Formats: sequence, C-alpha cells, structure tokens
Amino acid sequence: ADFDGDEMNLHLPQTEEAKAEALVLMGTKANLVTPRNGEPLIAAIQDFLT
Amino acid sequence: MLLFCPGCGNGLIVEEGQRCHRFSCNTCPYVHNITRKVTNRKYPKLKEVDDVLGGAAAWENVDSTAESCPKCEHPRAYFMQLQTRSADEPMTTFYKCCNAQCGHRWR
Amino acid sequence: KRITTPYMTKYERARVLGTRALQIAMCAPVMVELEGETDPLLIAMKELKARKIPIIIRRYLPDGSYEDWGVDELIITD
Amino acid sequence: TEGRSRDGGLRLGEMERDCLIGYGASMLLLERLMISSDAFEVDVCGQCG
Amino acid sequence: FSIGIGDVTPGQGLLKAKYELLNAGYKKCDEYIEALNTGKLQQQPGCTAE
Amino acid sequence: TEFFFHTMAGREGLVDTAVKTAETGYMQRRLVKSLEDLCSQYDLTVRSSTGDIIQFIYGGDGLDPAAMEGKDEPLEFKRVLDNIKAVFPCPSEPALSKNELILTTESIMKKSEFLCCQDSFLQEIKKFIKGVSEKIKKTRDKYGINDNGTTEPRVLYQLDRITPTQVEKFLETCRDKYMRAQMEPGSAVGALCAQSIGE
Amino acid sequence: DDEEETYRLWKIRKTIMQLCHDRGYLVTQDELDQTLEEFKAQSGDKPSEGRPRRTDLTVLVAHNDDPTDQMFVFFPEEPKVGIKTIKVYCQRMQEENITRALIVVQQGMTPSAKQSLVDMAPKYILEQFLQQELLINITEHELVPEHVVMTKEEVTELLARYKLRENQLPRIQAGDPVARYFGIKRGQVVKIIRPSETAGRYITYRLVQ
Ligand SMILES: [Mg+2]
Ligand SMILES: [Zn+2]
Ligand SMILES: [Zn+2]
Repeated sequence: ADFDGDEMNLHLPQTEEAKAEALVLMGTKANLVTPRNGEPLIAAIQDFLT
Repeated sequence: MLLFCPGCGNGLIVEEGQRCHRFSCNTCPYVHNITRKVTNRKYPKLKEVDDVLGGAAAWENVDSTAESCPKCEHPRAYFMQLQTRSADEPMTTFYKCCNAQCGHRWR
Repeated sequence: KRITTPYMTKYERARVLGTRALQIAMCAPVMVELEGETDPLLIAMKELKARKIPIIIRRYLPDGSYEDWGVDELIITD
Repeated sequence: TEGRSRDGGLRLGEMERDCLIGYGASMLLLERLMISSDAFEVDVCGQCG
Repeated sequence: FSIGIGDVTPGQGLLKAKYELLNAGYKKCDEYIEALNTGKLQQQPGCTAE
Repeated sequence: TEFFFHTMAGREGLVDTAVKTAETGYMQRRLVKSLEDLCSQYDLTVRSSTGDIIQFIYGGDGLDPAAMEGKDEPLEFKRVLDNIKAVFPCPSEPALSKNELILTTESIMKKSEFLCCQDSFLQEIKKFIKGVSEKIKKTRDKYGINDNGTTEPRVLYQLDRITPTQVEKFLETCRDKYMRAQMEPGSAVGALCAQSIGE
Repeated sequence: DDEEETYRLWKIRKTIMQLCHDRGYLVTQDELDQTLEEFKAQSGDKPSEGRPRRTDLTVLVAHNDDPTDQMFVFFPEEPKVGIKTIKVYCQRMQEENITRALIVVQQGMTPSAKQSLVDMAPKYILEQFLQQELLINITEHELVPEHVVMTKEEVTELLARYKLRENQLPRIQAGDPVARYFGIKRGQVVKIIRPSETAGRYITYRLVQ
C-alpha cells in the first residue's frame, strides 16, 4: 500500500476457533520473513532509513 | 524463361511424335522442331541439406591449415565455410569454438 | 514406542488453544487461578503456559495407525 | 447484496481462499465461507439418496 | 532535510566535460557512418554491416 | 522532437503494466489449482489426496525454506561461532590447541542425542571444526607459541582464542537450530509452492 | 569410408556388450577394453565384412545364476526387416532352443512385423533397437542417475518399512529408454540414487507400469 487514496478491507471472525487460528497462524509477528526464500519483508522504510 | 506461339499467343509444350522432338502449341497447329541448344533454365529447388554428413562423417576432408582464436588458443578447431541459399547469391562463413559451458561461435 | 517428533507443531497449538477457549467460553471449570482476565483465549494461553490444559492429541498416520500424546509432554516452544 | 447503494458486504475472492489455504487454517475459512454467508439446513433421505 | 532546485542545477566543469564528450561521440559516429557508406567499414564478425 | 520520442518510449511501460494483469493471474490460477492438495504427513512423506506418494522426503533434506539463514542452508557456521564467542567470553578458561579441540569436539559429539541428528549435518560440523582447528595451528606456529600456555607476552593467546565452554555452546546451538528448522507435519506444502512461483 | 562403418560397428559392439554385462550375463573382462584397432584385428575391413553375420554373438549366458540360459543377438542388414527374415531368425532360434532374442535394425522394420513382434508366443520374447540409439550408452550420460533393479525380498522389506501397498509407488513407463536398456518387465521396482549438489545422496524407488 502507498497512501495515494488506496482502500483496504477488514473482517471480524465470529468464533473462538477462528480467533485462535487467525491469531496464531496469521499473526503479523509470526510472519516477519517471506516464505519464498526466507528473507525479511517487514523492516524499515524510506524516511526511517534517512 | 518462357515461350509463346506467334500464331495465336499461348504457352507451348515439348513433345515427341516423329524422328525429332518439337516445340508445339495445342490450340493451333504451329510446330517448331528443335535442333540446337538453349542455355538457360528455371532454377530448380531442393531443400536444405544439413545433417547428411553430420557429426564426424567421412574423414576424407581432413585439412591442414586453420585460423586461431583471439583469446585462448587450444589446438582443436580447424576451419570451415558454407553457402547461403542458391546459385547466384553469396556464401557465408562462420568460425566456431567449443570446449564446454559457453556459447562462443563467431561469424 | 513413538516415532513422531516431540515438538508441538503450530497447527496443534492453534487448534488446542481454540478448542480450550471454546470450552472455557461455555461454563467450564478453569484449572489455573485467574487474576481477573475476562477473555477466554488469554485464559487458554495461561492454561497452556502452566501446562494444565486437559486435552490429548491423537496423531493419525496415513496407513491408519496413531499415537496419543499429552499436551504436557510435547515440547512447547516459541 | 453487492453494492453500497444497497447495503453491501465485501467479497472473499478466489485468491483470498488460496491465501487462507496457504496458511493452513482449516476452521477459519469454514467460518468465513459457510457460517457467515449462507449456512442453510436441509433434510436428506438415505433410502433413495 | 529538504530538496531544492539548487540541488539539481548543473555545475561548471560538468558543462565542459559534457560538451567535450558530446563532440567526441558525434564525431566518432560520423566516422563510422562514413566508413559504412563508402564500403570501407569492417564488418564485425557477428552480423552484417547495418 | 525529444519530448515526442520520450513520450513514445514511456507509453510502452503503461501498456505493458495494463496487459500484465491477465497472464500472471491466469498462470497462478492454474498452478494453485494443480498444486493445492499436496500436504506433509507424519511419515515425513508428501502425499496426494488419494494417498499416492509424490516424494519420500520433502525436498530431500526435509527442511523448511522459510527457516533458512544462509543461502538455502540452515546455518552459516562462522556467524554462529562468532556470536557464541562474543556473548560468552571465557576470561578464566585456557585457550585450546588443535589436539585438545579435536578431542573435546569428538567427546561432545559422541553423546546419543547428537546421533539422533542428521548424518550429513554431523559431517558438515566435523568439516568446519577440522578447518578451524587447522587454522589455529598456522597462527600458533608463526609466532612460536607453546601449547603449554607458558608464553610470556600473554596477549599472543588472544589471536585465535577458543575454550571448551564456547565449543559446547556452539555445538548445542547448531543442533538446536537444525532441529527447529524442519517442515512440520500438516503443512500446506503445495499451495506455498504455487504462491511462491506465481507472485 | 570403410572405416566409419567399422567405427560404428565397433561402438555398437562395445555398447551392446556393456548392456549384456550390466544385465549380468557371462562376459570376459579382456573383451571390455577392446580397441578399435583390436576390432580391425579380429575382423577385416568393410569390403571383407558381411554385415548379417560378422557381428553375431550368442556366447553370453546367465552364468550368475543359470549358465544354461543363453541369449541371442542378431544384426539384420536390410534397412527395413521383413517377415521372412524374422521367420528365419525364429526358426534358427527354435533350432537352438532358447527363450529370448535381440535384434538391431539399421533404419526400421515393417509394420506387419511391427505387429508380429508382440504376439509370436508367450514363451518367446524378442528385443528391438536401432543403431542410432546404441551408438552411445545412455547409462554413461550426464543427466541419467543410477538405476538399480532389486529383488523381491528387498521390495518386500521396502513396502514393509514405509507401510505401502505396492500400487502407491511412483511409476516408470515400461517403454522408457532406461527400462528397455535394463529390459525389466512389469511388476518390478528400480532403486534410483539421485546425486545431490553436495556430497549427500537421495534415494527413491519407481514401479514399472
Ligand atoms: Mg496507491
Ligand atoms: Zn495456342
Ligand atoms: Zn426417500
């Protein structure tokens, strides 16, 4: 995303089972490296590098 | 190359029905028996002969002299030339080297 | 004997947490003393940390056999 | 329904399905695609099928 | 931290260097075309003259 | 004229991006439909939906691509050794020589738990340990240090220092990292390949 | 010329006999390093060599387990083998009382005999190749891994280890060039040793179908 007028969707799971699966398997903290080759994706961005 | 009957203006054919062949029409009785040579053709057509000697065919073509590469110069590529298309067009040459793991071959 | 790995795979963790959270949401006794939390999933996480969750995993092999493992004898790691 | 003129509801496309398969979460996409879209109850006769 | 037009205005010695480079390149191209159009151009052994 | 040529060259990129929306999406659709069912079982095999064997062990090694630290390998021995050297300095213990290092490495790796590890990994660890034990010898030889530890300018023992605690920590860390870098059973090992080639 | 034909004859002899040795039949080591000049020594020049006989070989037998089992190798000369010729080989075969035979055709062989070569008899089977294929032994090729055929005991132990039914293994086509090279029949399992990019090795098995 680039904040030039973009939009994003949001879903609210309606179950404890769905909640647990989302939190443990889809959590952002558990997905810091892309599975293609194991290189990080969530790191600093422009103007934090400067 | 083609001929036309002056009597009626049509393409003629060759046929034999007497002691000598003759250039004949078919809608008019014009006949011109041939008795001399002609020295031109339609330039026939047979396809690309590529692998009729492929690999290491008859070794009668062993030759002595050869060029050399501008870089490396180990002892194995004697020279070659070939031809492009037909009777009256130029003949191309390529110079090609091969040991392994590259793609060198010059023109 | 048992052949499968002793580590609790992330899928087992997810489903154990979810099933225990659903059990706690319905009126069910809680094993560990609770400080005052009110979200069932956090209570399930604390039960797992203290290794008191009363669930048994049954690892089914493709040929048909299976192995039973208790939640408290798997190696729960980060 | 589909639009915003009528009240909407966003779509779980054919690619989000594959993303959720990739995560390996089996109950979450069941909850997303049956429980909260068109969960319906029928009755079936086993004698005739 | 800012960017301005002063940060992109060309320097002095750069102008001389660019002028000299342009002249050299154009002259070399003209000599190559001269070699071709009279047939003097040597054919590089990977393709025909064009 | 330059403005016109520049715009002419530029519009190609816009057209290309507009066209790209179809081919890659369709290819990923086909690929993910084809590869969806494959899964990693508890026998370390991967099997289709009907129980037919596709592989006898995932990717030969059985390791997870996302847990790889090196270039497709789970470790970079130099980096781990340097970290262990730095975080666990051993100001009191004595520096090891080639023979003592080899002896203590062999003694540590002889335990049963390391035999449970993969064979090729043990070969790699032996190779790396032999390499460092050979490297230390050159340094000890050039400066004429005595293995008895009685050299007078004691700073010479700082050149290639390594102590038994550091060896133990290095070996345990290597084994632990290797054990936790495996492909877990139940993994959707088919869809990951489809996504990773399509994207 | 008259050397290149003999060069081909020498190469195909080398390759066919390597195949015979790998199949396990009886062969002598001294003949394995046969040189092209050695071939010229044991056989004359092209004008003095008669193709349909000058390379025939049947000495090979299954000495490993049954020295009484002998094998036939025949070398037709005509570009396309006819029905009468194969009848001649089959009647000589019946005279010698063997069970299986092998043919090497120069260019091909007629469709009628193509059909005939599958239903001569359940007790008899014949093996067909081309000179072009045999000019190089694919088992020495870079891309091809090592195939090993394995006995019934080993396959039983295998499918006892991993707990399979035999029909769940990956399949190798009966017509595969390597399958033809080893001549294995349906119902057999071949171990393959894939060389890893490192010193390691991977082991897999395929079932002929
Ligand atoms: Mg945008
Ligand atoms: Zn006419
Ligand atoms: Zn009914």
